[PDB]
Amino acid sequence: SGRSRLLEDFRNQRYPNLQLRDLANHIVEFSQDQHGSRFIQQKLERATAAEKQMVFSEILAAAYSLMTDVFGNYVIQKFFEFGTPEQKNTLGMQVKGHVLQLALQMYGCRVIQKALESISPEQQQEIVHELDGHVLKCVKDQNGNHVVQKCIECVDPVALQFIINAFKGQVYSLSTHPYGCRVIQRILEHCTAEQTTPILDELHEHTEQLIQDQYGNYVIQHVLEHGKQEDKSILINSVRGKVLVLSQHKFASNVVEKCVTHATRGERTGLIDEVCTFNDNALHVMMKDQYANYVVQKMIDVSEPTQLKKLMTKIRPHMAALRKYTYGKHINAKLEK
RNA sequence: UGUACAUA
Repeated sequence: SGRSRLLEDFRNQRYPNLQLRDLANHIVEFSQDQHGSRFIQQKLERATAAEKQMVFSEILAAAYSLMTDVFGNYVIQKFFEFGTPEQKNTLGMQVKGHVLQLALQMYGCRVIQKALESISPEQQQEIVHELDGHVLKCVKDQNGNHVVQKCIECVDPVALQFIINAFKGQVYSLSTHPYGCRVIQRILEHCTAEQTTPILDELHEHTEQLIQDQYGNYVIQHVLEHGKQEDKSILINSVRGKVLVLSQHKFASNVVEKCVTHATRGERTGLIDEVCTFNDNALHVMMKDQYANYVVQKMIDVSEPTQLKKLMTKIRPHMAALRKYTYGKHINAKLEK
């Protein structure tokens, strides 16, 4: 069966001045339609509390089905953003008992995220309690991980301890997971020092593997860009002596750049001198490499003058030849700009 | 000249 006459006429531009009240008895049908849903979304704000209640009445009967609908989920979200406190509370009761199922659903997870941004701390903690015992399942889920991230962003850290507890012994597995690595970073941004300490401790049991992992390299870079000095120095200690090799790696080259950027003055001198203070060809190998040439350029940018002079002494003899090299030519281009 | 992060 197909679209009602009213919906089809609306879609064919037959009612260019249509209003919400004209949709009586067809609100759910419009909400399940791409264009009908956009119409409701656009009209809900600027509408009168009386208009919203007729809309709210019809969706409420079908609230759960709309939360998981490709087009209806936006209408539910619109009531979390523009509804009265009572409407928001009534929607919370429709979510109650279904948080996990919605969090794992590709459209339901959008409703849960919007709710978390839109409701009181008390109402947030009702939602979070339903994820206790299902943390790892949600974190490793393509929809659920976004709900867990949003909880960490928006909810009092005290109520998040169950996530920290569930992550014990799982930090390497999650930091190397396409979805888990996102949640680890949210934890490092938003959780308390007592919560991040066991995460960081466990992280540091796996530094060398994480640095060269497809997803773990982002977690390591996060700590270098945002973490405490003590943790940055631990990380830098897994890179010293390894600059040449790691700079040639697609993933780890980015870690090397963050090490030289966020190091202390002395650590940065140590890492840069490793590849230019000895009489070896490390810097030349790096300049010609598809990834390490970016590391050389970063070292040029962050080097204090003493180290810049040392780099330039290694570079200058190769300048004329570098212009023909696929990646090396970018060193010459930088220095000739 | 270089890697993740989702709806019409």
